[PDB]
Amino acid sequence: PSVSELIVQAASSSKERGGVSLAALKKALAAAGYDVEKNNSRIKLGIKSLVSKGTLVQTKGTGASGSFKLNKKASSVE
DNA sequence: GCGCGTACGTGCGTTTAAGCGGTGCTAGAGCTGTCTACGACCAATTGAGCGGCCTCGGCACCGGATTCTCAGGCCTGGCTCGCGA
Repeated sequence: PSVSELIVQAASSSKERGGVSLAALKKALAAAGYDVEKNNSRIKLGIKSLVSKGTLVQTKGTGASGSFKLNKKASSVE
């Protein structure tokens, strides 16, 4: 499972009203068997790529350190 | 600046021993007298140490290598990014 796929799965899995933060996504990936320490840069890059592609809409914070949600709209505007 | 989680504040019923009081004791602080050992004072003597002079080598310095560390470029290895089936 690619980093972005696990990120999307965890984000759709969590039911936070305000979104899933960097710490929350790290905890989810760590619970998913992912090394959150050795691959931190990759997690951040995947998050940024998902934000840029419009897959994840950032709700709080700026950059990688904020919180993000699934965009249920861009999934059908391909 | 943000997120987490755990460790500290707040309150309540239970227990526990501090504090007050009283009493009794007797150990030791405190004062007093005797006198004896001990240190101040003072003269005489001499040798210990202070001052100057001399030397010579421990060390400061410089030249010269030898090994160490910091830094960095290049290669190998795997994992990711991405597009289609």
